[PDB]
Amino acid sequence: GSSGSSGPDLEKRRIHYCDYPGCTKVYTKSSHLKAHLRTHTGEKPYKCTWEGCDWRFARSDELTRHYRKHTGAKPFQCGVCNRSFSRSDHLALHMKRHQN
Ligand SMILES: [Zn+2]
Ligand SMILES: [Zn+2]
Ligand SMILES: [Zn+2]
Repeated sequence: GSSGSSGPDLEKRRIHYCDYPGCTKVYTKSSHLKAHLRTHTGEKPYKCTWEGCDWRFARSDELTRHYRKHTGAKPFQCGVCNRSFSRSDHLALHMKRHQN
């Protein structure tokens, strides 16, 4: 068992469903789908070294810009301490510290 041999296949025109979790994209083509999957398969070495943030990017520039959001404005800011937070729940629960 050393030799080998492979080959494609064909069948009626059916609806193909992306074998990816969450994804809701479909296509009635085997060629178009493969091209789409390319998006799911890749690599994201660049990681946001921010507190709380656990996202990642592929392009260096992409990240840089994203980071700006942290080094700028925040969708969550306290009143008393006037601090900034990434998550909402944290802010709500945080208040406790202020009050009794
Ligand atoms: Zn997909
Ligand atoms: Zn981030
Ligand atoms: Zn506060």
